[PDB]
Amino acid sequence: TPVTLAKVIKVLGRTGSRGGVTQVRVEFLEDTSRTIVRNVKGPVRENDILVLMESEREARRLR
Amino acid sequence: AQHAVILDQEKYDRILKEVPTYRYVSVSVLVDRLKIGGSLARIALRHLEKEGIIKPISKHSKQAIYTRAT
Amino acid sequence: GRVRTKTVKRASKALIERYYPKLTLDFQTNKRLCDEIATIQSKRLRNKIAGYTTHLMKRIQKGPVRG
Amino acid sequence: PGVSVRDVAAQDFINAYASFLQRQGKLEVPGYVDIVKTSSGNEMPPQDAEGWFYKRAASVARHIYMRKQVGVGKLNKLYGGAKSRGVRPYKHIDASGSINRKVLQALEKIGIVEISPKGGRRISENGQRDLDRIAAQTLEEDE
Amino acid sequence: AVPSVQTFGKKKSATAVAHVKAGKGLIKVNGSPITLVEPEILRFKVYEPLLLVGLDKFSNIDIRVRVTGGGHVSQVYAIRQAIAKGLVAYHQKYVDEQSKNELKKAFTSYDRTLLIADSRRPEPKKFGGKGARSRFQKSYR
Amino acid sequence: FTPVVLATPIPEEVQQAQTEIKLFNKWSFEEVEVKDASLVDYVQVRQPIFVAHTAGRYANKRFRKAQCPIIERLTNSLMMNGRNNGKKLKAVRIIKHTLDIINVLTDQNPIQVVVDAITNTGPREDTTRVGGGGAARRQAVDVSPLRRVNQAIALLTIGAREAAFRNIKTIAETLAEELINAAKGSSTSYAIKKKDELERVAKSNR
Amino acid sequence: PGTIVLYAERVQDRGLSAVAQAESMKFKLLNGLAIRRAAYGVVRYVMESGAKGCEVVVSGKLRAARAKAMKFADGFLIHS
Amino acid sequence: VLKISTRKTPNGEGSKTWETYEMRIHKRYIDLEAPVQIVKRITQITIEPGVDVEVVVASN
Amino acid sequence: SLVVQEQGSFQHILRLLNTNVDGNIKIVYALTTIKGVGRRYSNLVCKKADVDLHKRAGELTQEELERIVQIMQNPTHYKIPAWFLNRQNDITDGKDYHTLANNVESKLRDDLERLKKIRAHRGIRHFWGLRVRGQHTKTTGRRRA
RNA sequence: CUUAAUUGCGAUAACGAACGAGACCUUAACCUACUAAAUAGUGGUGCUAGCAUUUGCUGGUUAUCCACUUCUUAGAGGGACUAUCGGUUUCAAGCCGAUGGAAGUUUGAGGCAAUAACAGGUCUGUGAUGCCCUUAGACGUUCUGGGCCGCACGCGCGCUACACUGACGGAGCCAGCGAGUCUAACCUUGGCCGAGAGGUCUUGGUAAUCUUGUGAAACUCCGUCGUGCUGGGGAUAGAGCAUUGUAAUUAUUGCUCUUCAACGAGGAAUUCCUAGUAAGCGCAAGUCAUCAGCUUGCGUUGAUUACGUCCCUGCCCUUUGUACACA
Repeated sequence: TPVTLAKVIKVLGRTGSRGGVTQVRVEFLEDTSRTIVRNVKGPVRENDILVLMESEREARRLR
Repeated sequence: AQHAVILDQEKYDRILKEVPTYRYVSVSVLVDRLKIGGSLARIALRHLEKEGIIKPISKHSKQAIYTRAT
Repeated sequence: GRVRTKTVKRASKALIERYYPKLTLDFQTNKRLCDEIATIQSKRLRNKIAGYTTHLMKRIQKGPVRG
Repeated sequence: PGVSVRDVAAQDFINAYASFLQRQGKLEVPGYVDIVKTSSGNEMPPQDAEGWFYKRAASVARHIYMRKQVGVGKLNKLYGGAKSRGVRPYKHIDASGSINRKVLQALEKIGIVEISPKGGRRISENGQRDLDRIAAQTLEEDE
Repeated sequence: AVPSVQTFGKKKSATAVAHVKAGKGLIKVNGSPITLVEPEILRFKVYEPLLLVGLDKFSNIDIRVRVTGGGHVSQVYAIRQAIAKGLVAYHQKYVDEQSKNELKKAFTSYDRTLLIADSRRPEPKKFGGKGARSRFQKSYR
Repeated sequence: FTPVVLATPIPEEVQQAQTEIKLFNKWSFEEVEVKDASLVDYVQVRQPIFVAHTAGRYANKRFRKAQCPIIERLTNSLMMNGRNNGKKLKAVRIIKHTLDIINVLTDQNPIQVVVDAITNTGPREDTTRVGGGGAARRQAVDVSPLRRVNQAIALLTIGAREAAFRNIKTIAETLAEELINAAKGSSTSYAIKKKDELERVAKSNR
Repeated sequence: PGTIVLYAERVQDRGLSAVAQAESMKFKLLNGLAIRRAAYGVVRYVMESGAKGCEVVVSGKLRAARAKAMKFADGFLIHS
Repeated sequence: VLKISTRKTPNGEGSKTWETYEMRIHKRYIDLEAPVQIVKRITQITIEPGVDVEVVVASN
Repeated sequence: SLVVQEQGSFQHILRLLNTNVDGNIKIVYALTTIKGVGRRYSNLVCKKADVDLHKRAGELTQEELERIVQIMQNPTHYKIPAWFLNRQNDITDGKDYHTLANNVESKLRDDLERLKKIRAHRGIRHFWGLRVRGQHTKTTGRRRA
């Protein structure tokens, strides 16, 4: 099982069905310079390392 | 009520086997060992705690953790 | 949320056109400044007013003042 | 360095001083400790048995020498708990003061406390000696 | 007279008055030490200040603490903020300014309102409940 | 420790593990190492709280709640459940006997066991309800380091309340059981339970 | 008998004084005035007085048998 | 402070809203040691409509 | 401070006071699982016969249990005035009596029947299956008897 | 585009003004400054002691006195301004972080809170009373008591334990909003006896003073029990000691003693709520003869979770339809 820890670097607006999600763009420390777009859940700020269970994945606005 | 509500000396013996070499040994923990109830297990660890075996780092109502004789 | 009302806004802009050769970029001093030149009644509004010019004038000397 | 009285070990001091009431034999009792529960709110009895009658007397002498004077009316409010009448809400209803009166009234016949003028019960000079005397023994187990 | 820098400490609605004069260094509350105030755990919580510095500067001053009214727990934060503000007051009245400088820098690098002021207090209960915003269970019909 | 003898008899024992190292009620707070990514700041362990009480003023700020001690979040989630949905003194003393069991079992730093009990105990991805077609099917998303600590201490208290409920098992016993079962994945705490199925979906719905 | 003093003075311009005008206005309507003529007269009376804000909400029927609200206010009338 | 808290609307219906028409009495004091001239002058002159003074002669 | 073991003559469900007394509990609150022998009335019997509140049930002598019989049933004999009884001031001539186990059941239904023969709301509406101690049940009452 | 807000900037076929809002009134915060205060309190000192008996540790005499104004009191004043800097936006209103500070969500926060609509509520506070009925055989009223207090079935308003973060014992023994008699019985202490309650013997207070430091619960200390319709809840019922009151039953409550109800975590559902907030909790009161489980608040102890969006509800607003105006 390949675990990835990506540190947040930019925010692109908070989405959410009820308004509890954000369109966040991160960049894992594992071979930096590669910024993959994903989504977060709770309180987020740039420079926060995530615990996403995937390397290649991406979703748009949540409704 | 069923098992460990009375005294019957027999229990007290297999218990003198629970107190020593035990890292975590307290009043109601040896009561879960099916042997004795938390009633008489109280004055039991107050006559064997003065001996040294169980080391008291706690001491209030209900909760009171004991260490092994080391 | 903090954004002062209209009453005070209009008052202070007029002070810049009739007191520019003076007017300090400090509020703790511009406090007693607005106390003698104009007539007020509110203690709370009094502070928002003086803290307004310290704010305005400071960024006034930014060059182009179309306001 | 020395010592006072408020610098004493809380509850282990009030337990050793009640055992002193029964000892000297200077308690004088008409007989009623067992049948009552010192409160119109108290429901269950003690897990101590021989006591709470002399424990009650030792505690009153404490808040007598630490302040001015006290009686039993202040103790009916000071020892008044909340009585739950089932699902019907609690209440700070005065406990019972029958004990409280014959408590320090018998400690008067001996010379542990005295009768304060105007109101309350003051502490006599023979009382100060005996009260700071038990403080000495509980401190001989301390410093 | 006796040279004592009288100060105080409180929270929500309690009362405490601590003194810091030039004596044999103690902490007696009507004649009792801070090492017997209880409730056992909050006893170690009140020593905390006299730990990051040490009861070394408390070996030359008589502390006179007293508390009444309010609450038992409300008196916890009361007795400690009364003697903490009282010692920094003896360093402005009988001690030098640069010493009291790294003294208050040792309190704000931990921050526990020892000398600062807590601005939290009960709100205006509404005409519908027991608390503030609290509104009765409106089940409509 | 430089000898201190004046008027009031301050036990030199209490001044020992206090006038030097302001740790816990005799618990080495110093040292400790980060065994996971980030967690720094959102996880304290730099403010040596002697007791389990403090002047809590962190909920008045979004991320200042993260800069709050991690040991305080534990007794905060412990001071609840109807009967004691308030009153901290309760959970505070019983929380002492808990890390004292861990003191005898593997010793270490009491705060070191709680570090692993938040690293692989705080849900990596929480499932939320999002739309697709036919009906509304749930979907999880990457959780931030703050929602790993937050959502952790929340489930950790649910498995400890049902552990000292209907069971002869005491509080400090069930609270130690919670930190110890959180050694690094025992699959016994109620916390790991709900998190295990958050990964179940954070796989067949990625 | 002997400890009571019953005085009497003048009325401070009942123009700006709404309480004193309401007195004679109480019987001005019970005298035989009207509706739009009656209330418009008592208002223009406080206008020559030099008042800031004057409001007089008349609640009743106007030969329509419907008692609605009529705004007989003019000037600078605030509510704060 | 004497605050009479009554139900807002005087009839008994509507929603949940309570009123508290409040009024407080101020009490100052002037402890002196004067004669009867300047003292019986304090109770006769310098009086505002709806004002009284609690004067008690001697100190026993 | 003393561990208590003693002997091993503990008998499950021991009988005394004309009732099937239950065991596996402390002597003091063990007798309190019977209708007649009061919670605090059984408490009186323990101390007033020589029994500690630290002890339990499973040993003791049959001799102590005998005076326990003559004490609860006979109050006017052994120290049990009238306030300690649930039937004080008696109902004949200035004396007193308490209902002990197989005595409460009897006086219960029997004293209420003599008051039903005088024709009174008390026992007559308890006989109809309704309220008697005075209360409002215009709202509640969804289970019944 | 921003704000609790038409707060307002900004933008322009509009210009500049009026009300609501804001501001303001109101409370508590920070007030080692002021009037100073023993009707609040702190300390030293004449005078008596406990324990030091070699620094002192601590009560006492609302005149033994002097001193402060810190604790407390409360009028006059003072203060705070996103103000200080950097990022971000047209280099806008602003935003945000860090700051010290008493305080950076009006500071928290209440009272006011435009015009209008309702055929909202009250003819039952209204001696406001239109229209109406009634007056010797009264719909005004009075006497006895019920009915207002009579319940297969029920919504809704709180509560309760169900246990062990719990049941009990003494013990550590902390409040604020309080609130109290004249030709009289309202706060009633100190008290002797007493199961609670009370009989009986009295003074003090007409009020920061006397009552009474609300000595409350909460919670802590070391113990008793041990998940059992059990000692969990004291049901339910009955003899009994007394207060109010002409009189207590269908009884008003305190409480002594006996017995011991569904309930094993609450059905599809669904309320309050973003910090001294939720919730736990009592006091005096409003109530008021006794009786309140209701409500004012207030002190008291004190969480968790997003800081976003319009998903479900309540409302607002243009693009737009109209064949609707009792909408």
